[PDB]
Amino acid sequence: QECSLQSCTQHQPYVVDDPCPIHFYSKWYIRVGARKSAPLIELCVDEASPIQYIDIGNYTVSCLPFTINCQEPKLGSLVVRCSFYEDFLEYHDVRVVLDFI
Amino acid sequence: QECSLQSCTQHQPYVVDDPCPIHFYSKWYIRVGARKSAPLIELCVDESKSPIQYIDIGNYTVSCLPFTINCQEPKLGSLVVRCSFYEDFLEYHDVRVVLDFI
Ligand code: NA
Repeated sequence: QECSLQSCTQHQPYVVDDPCPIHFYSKWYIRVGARKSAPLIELCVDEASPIQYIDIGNYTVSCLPFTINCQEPKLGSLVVRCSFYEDFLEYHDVRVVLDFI
Repeated sequence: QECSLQSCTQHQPYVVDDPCPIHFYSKWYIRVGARKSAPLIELCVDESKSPIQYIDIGNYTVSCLPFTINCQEPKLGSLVVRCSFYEDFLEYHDVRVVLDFI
């Protein structure tokens, strides 16, 4: 149950500081409604993992590095999943929250 | 200790776990728009005349003893607790409280 508080300028691009340990693999998600029993929507799916989610709005500026238009997401919470192994069977989640300058 | 992630059932009262260290005094605030340069609105202070005044239409603050909220993110801004060792709150650190919903 870790939290990552970061600061950026509202409505401007912000390269999100990845709070996963170094050399961990990370996947970025929206947790719908910030409800833990709700779906985790994966962001920045290149193709195909199985479902690609595209955003109507401008939340995502870039997927490399993961860069957002500095704002709190309304659909749910911004969560990063950290895993040492590529299969992601053992992992930990960190929620990312913004203070605005 | 800058962020405190907590879990509750949405739209039901939640006694907020105070994340200040033990023996510290705590005051609860909304930071308007979560903007560091914006006003801090103190909760559980309800004493008057002023051109801008803040009301709680949805009973976001359920109780001030213990500090208990309607389990929700306040739209006006972020929930912040100011922790101070001294009663004068001259030396302090703020902790933002964030909710995951059950
Ligand atoms: Na929320």
